[PDB]
Amino acid sequence: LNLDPVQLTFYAGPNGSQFGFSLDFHKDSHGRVAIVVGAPRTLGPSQEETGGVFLCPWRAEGGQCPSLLFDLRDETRNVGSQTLQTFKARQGLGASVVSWSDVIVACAPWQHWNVLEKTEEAEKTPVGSCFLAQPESGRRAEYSPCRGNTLSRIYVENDFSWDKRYCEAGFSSVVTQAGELVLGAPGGYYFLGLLAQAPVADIFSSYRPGILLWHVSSQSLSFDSSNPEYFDGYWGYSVAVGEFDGDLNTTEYVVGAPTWSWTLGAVEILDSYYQRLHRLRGEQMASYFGHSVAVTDVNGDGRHDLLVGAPLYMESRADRKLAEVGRVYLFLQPRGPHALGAPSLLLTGTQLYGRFGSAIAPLGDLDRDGYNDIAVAAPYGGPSGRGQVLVFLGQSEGLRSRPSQVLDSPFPTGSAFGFSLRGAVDIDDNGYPDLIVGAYGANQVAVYRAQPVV
Amino acid sequence: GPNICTTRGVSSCQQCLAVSPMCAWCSDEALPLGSPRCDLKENLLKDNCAPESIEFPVSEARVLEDRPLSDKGSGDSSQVTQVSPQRIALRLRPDDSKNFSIQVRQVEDYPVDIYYLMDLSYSMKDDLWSIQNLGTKLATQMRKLTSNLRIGFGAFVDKPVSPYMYISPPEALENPCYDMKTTCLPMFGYKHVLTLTDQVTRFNEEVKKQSVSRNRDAPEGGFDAIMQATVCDEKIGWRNDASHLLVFTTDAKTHIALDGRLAGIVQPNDGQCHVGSDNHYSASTTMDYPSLGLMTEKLSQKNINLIFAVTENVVNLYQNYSELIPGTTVGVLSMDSSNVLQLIVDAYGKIRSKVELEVRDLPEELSLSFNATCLNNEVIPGLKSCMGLKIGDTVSFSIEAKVRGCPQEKEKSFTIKPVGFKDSLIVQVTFDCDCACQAQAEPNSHRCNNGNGTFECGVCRCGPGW
Amino acid sequence: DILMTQSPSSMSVSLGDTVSITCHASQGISSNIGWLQQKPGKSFMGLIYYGTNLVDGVPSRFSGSGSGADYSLTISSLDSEDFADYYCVQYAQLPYTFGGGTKLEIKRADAAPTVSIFPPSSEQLTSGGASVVCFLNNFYPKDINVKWKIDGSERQNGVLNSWTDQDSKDSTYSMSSTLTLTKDEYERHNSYTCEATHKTSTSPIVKSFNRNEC
Amino acid sequence: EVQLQQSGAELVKPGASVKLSCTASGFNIKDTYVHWVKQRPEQGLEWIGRIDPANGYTKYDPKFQGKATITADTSSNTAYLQLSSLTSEDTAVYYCVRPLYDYYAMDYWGQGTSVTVSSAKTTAPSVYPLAPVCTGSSVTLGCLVKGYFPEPVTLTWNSGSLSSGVHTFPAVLQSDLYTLSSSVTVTSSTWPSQSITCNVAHPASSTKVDKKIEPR
Ligand SMILES: *[C@@H]1O[C@H](CO)[C@@H](O[C@@H]2O[C@H](CO)[C@@H](O[C@@H]3O[C@H](CO[C@H]4O[C@H](CO)[C@@H](O)[C@H](O)[C@@H]4O)[C@@H](O)[C@H](O[C@H]4O[C@H](CO)[C@@H](O)[C@H](O)[C@@H]4O)[C@@H]3O)[C@H](O)[C@H]2NC(C)=O)[C@H](O)[C@H]1NC(C)=O
Ligand SMILES: *[C@@H]1O[C@H](CO)[C@@H](O[C@@H]2O[C@H](CO)[C@@H](O)[C@H](O)[C@H]2NC(C)=O)[C@H](O)[C@H]1NC(C)=O
Ligand SMILES: N=C(N)c1ccc(N2CCN(C3CCN(CC(=O)O)CC3)CC2)cc1
Ligand SMILES: *[C@@H]1O[C@H](CO)[C@@H](O)[C@H](O)[C@H]1NC(C)=O
Ligand SMILES: [Ca+2]
Ligand SMILES: [Ca+2]
Ligand SMILES: [Ca+2]
Ligand SMILES: [Ca+2]
Ligand SMILES: [Mn+2]
Ligand SMILES: [Mn+2]
Ligand SMILES: [Mn+2]
Repeated sequence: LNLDPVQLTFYAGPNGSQFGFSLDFHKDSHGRVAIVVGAPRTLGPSQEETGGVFLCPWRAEGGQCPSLLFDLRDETRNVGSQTLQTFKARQGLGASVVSWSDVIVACAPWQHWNVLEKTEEAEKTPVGSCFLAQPESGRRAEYSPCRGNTLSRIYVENDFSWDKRYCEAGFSSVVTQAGELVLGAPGGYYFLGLLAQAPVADIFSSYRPGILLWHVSSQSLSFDSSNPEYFDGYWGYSVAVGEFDGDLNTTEYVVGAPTWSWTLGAVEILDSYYQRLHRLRGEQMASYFGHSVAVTDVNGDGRHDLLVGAPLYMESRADRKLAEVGRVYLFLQPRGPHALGAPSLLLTGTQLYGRFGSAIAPLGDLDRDGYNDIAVAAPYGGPSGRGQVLVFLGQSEGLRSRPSQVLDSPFPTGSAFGFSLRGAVDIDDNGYPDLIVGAYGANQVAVYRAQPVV
Repeated sequence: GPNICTTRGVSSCQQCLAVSPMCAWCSDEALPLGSPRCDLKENLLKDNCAPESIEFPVSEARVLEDRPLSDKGSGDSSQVTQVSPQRIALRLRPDDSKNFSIQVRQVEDYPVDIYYLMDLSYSMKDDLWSIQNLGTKLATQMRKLTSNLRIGFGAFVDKPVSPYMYISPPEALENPCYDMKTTCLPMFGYKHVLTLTDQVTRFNEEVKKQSVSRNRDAPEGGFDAIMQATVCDEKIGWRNDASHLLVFTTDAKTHIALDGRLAGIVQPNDGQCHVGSDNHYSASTTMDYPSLGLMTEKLSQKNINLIFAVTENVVNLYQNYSELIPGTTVGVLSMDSSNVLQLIVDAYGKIRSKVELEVRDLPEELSLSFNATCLNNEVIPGLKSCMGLKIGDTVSFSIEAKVRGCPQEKEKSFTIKPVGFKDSLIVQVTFDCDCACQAQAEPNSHRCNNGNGTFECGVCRCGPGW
Repeated sequence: DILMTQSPSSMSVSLGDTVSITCHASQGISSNIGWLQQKPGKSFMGLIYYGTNLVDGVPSRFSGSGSGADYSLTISSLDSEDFADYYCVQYAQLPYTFGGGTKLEIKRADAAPTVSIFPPSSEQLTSGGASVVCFLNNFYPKDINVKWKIDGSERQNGVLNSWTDQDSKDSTYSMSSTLTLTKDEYERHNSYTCEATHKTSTSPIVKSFNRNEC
Repeated sequence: EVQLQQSGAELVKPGASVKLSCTASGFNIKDTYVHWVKQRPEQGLEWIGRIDPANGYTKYDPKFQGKATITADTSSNTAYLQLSSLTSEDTAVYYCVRPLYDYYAMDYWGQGTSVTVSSAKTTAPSVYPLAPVCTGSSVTLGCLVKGYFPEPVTLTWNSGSLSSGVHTFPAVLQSDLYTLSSSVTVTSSTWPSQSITCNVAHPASSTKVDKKIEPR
């Protein structure tokens, strides 16, 4: 409703860097808000794409940002009569970024890994990896829970059970308020998908450079399965956290599996031991139900509600014809120990191929009426196909069915405006939560400041 | 007695005709002051109205093109008639309706294009062996249905990129099956092999030289290949006037839009041709898999009948996709494609067993209604489609157009075309709302309030500005 | 296999000293080395891993260094608890191999041993055996040589030696040598002597007795 | 907290077999590699092998191929080391080891399990008094404990009374049997003025003999 679409702020990265692929707000130890930006195709030392991360100080004028530096060199360790290898070429550092406390977590889902032993090998595969930074102190750490030293022959013998070679850990990411990092790895267990969790504190204290293979004892990984319903489900394509079991001491995980059960798609709510509490099934095959998930209490009863994006949902229209427009599903959490019922509200895109619901960002309470609100992206929506972000306001019965405000892309065609979103943080300290929108196609980020309601 | 024509008390000839389709206007001078000029045509002549001064348009419908339906689709440079009539002139006065018919025939001996698009991942090795004579075998059976058959071949595996592709050791790139005791081709996304041709032994010999490759994950990149086989018109060689059968064979799941992100591919599919002189899909490693919606758009655009010929372990999957892509056919393929011949023949029959009318560019103010006559002269009201047809059969539809009021533009045209068909019925509509006498109006007539009005159709009208 | 040559075998040092133990591999192991500690009569504790990284709980006065095939363990300001055995281990290649070990001992002023010889007891002789015992108590350094002589002539067969660890009180060492003969053979001779050779004297410390006579 | 708790000391005969255990405490045994190391006074430390309890795959030093057999049961959270066709040279202390962080390191150690291979039967010691020969200001007595098996033995003077100025030397293996000695030093005015006794206990054969030192 009250985001200012006239005076925007623009941050920009190098051409072709995909600056703005991912982003988040970052508060330093003094509470000063900055913007961390991932640029997964930033050039490295060898003039080769490796990705990169930028930490943008808040300025109304915006502009260029300094780099948040990470080691981009390939590593090699000869130990235990084996040879460990990391490969950072085209690893996509900054394909996801998230901030917790005064720490930044930036991931490279497509970092490859291999282990050589004489003539055999583990196979060169994208286990993925995450880089952690404490900007103020300069502390650095890494986390790559899918790295292993098992040779190829062994996997073949055991029918590829517990095969974490293609995890792509960090594909998606989130951090609990308690400081537990949770990574989505959609390629885990031969593309079933898995989650990897570990306290940030333990990642730092257990990490040392040059080791490449080390234990994080406090970590917890999800489980493999023989059920074909999970095969190629990309469990962990998206991830989020919230409170859904009525126990405030426990933190529940929300996991998106957009190709679950032969591309039907699904979203699951689990406890911290990866035990399934609920499962939301997709409505339409190939709609990619679970591409994005969002957790926020929209109707002000103190109970977290669930939003799920299916950006490729085909709406039914006249003459038995279908139109790909995308759809968002709202699930209100019921009072006490009960299952999430049918959706409370269905929001459906309008523009053909607009991909409405590709991203869903909690905005907090934008208009300050006591109800939290959201922003939904249609990165190729709008009458021009340049992209749109639609704001929906909370209310006692859930969300409004019509948007209170629509943000048209200020960038050219192909910018993918709205592919990444983040809200619920007051960056200019005016008492209103603001919205940052990534447009990696244009290598830029737009900041929308919330203003007093008119 | 009085009627809606007189009791409405109209002011002009145009307003008179707008009352009801039965109303007529008398532009005669010698007409009593008390007698209305807007009445039934019978009542006007009854009141000694000059027949020439009577304005009374009648909604009609006359054919302009009415070629006879062809008995054979063979021969000719596509002078084949599938729809009749091909063009009609439609005239409608306000709030009136006229009716017309249309005949549609599934013409016998119509040319056919069959492009064989084949999964050549490792499990399809034995499938290649069994179709080595498919070209000639398929030629023999299709000869019973058509005298103009063309066939072609294309193959796919998956996007040649990690993690779908094995990328270590270096040997694995030249030979993905190195760690086994055989050789297979380097991985390829989609490659066109044989342009549609009537020389069927070209199919046999090309197939005999084909071989499989090997990739990591069960879902394959067949939808990339369907898109390219559809939009690369000139390369695949689809003919303008022919049935287009795209035979998609596979024994596995398939990749769909937004899967590509696991290979670091986020660029949406642009639905354009990207097969060059090397006959390989060059955007395989840089462009995402196509969506069902985009696939549907292009299949429809190019009149391609997609056939999902898949194994029993995935028939349910592709049957469900088929429901999301109207016009698509599914058949059960054996584990070695040994039955693919009969599968194609049955599919071709099923494809030509339906006639479904479609309307293009219908004006807002026009509404249509349909009565189908399928089988033996059995009318079916409120239906614009027929099923269970055989080659050579003919069906007909009774159509009625109802116009609401009168539109600004007095001449428009729309189309009635069966789905997948070449021919169509063009309906040229004309909205007869005006009167002929208006073309000879007298502006600033000295009969109308000292030049303050216009005299038309035998009455005075307030001029412009008043 | 990779040979791990650890040096020195032992060193005499005091509290607060800054000492350094070294380890040489037969080939490059690229920091794939660990350092271990074993306090007297107890199990092992990890000090260093991957050449320089301190194990959790280890004091910062410990530190590892080196590269290629030469590495070092350093202890700044020795504590009373640091006097123990230290081993290096490489895990660059299977099988894992260990260093010979290094024992840190308490340094002190030299001290000559207190020698004491003891003829066979009456009980043992009546049973058919005969053991002459020779105690060498409280001396420093640890290096000492005992020599048995029967009728002046050296005897090497049937000798049994035993040493104690560095004493907790005076930080000295002690040794027990026992010459066992048969009853019959013990009586073939008269003079029984044990000679102690220590760096605290050029002349060997001699103690002896004569059978029958007393 | 990470603790490796091994089984008690074993006492077996040659040609037989034994199976040591290593139970994880405060963590899952399945987390890391578990190694086994052999220690002897002369030969020093030797690496036997490792096991990954998550799958049961093992590696061995070719020296121990045949005798050593490492296994693991994730249920009881325990790792095992089986030794077969035992020999005198298998007499050693065996430790189970795991890494802290580094996958290949050797950081946490069990307390160690003592193994002793011998054909010796349970034999009681022979305690002999050691009085000096027929002068100075300081006198030194002794006590010889000979030919006992197995270890250990507790030696005290005057029943723990006289403790200071004593040197009980480590036992030594003399032909399948153990031999031990102990000396004590006091002033000349103490002995033979005051009675000095050598108390030796051998709980194995359950014998507590005591010999009073008498002059010559
Ligand atoms: C291709 O597309 C088809 C059509 O959608 C899919 O088939 C459906 O699959 C779903 C999921 O397995 C089925 O769901 C269940 O319906 C049951 C009741 O169904 C009856 O009515 C149909 C009508 O034709 C009968 O044919 C059928 O025999 C039944 O008698 C419920 O009992 C089920 O409930 C339980 O499971 C669900 C989770 O699935 C829980 O949430 C519930 O609480 C409960 O425990 C379930 O709702 C559906 O029936 C199927 N329809 C048909 C017509 O078969 C294929 O799966 C799909 N295949 C692929 C590969 O995509
Ligand atoms: C489709 O068929 C219906 C009959 O079911 C036609 O409607 C009838 O038309 C006659 C005119 O002769 C009327 O007398 C009937 O009252 C109508 N019945 C209805 C409307 O239920 C209709 O005209 C046909 N449409 C076309 C386009 O042929
Ligand atoms: N339950 C689990 N985690 C699990 C689930 C599934 C698997 N996979 C087993 C291997 N499958 C291959 C076989 C060879 N083909 C070659 C080709 O088509 O070119 C590609 C597909 C894929 C599925 C493994 C493990
Ligand atoms: C219009 O409808 C009438 C009534 O059924 C019918 O007689 C006439 O043939 C129809 N017109 C055409 C062109 O078929
Ligand atoms: Ca909870
Ligand atoms: Ca709520
Ligand atoms: Ca609000
Ligand atoms: Ca603000
Ligand atoms: Mn396959
Ligand atoms: Mn096959
Ligand atoms: Mn595949």
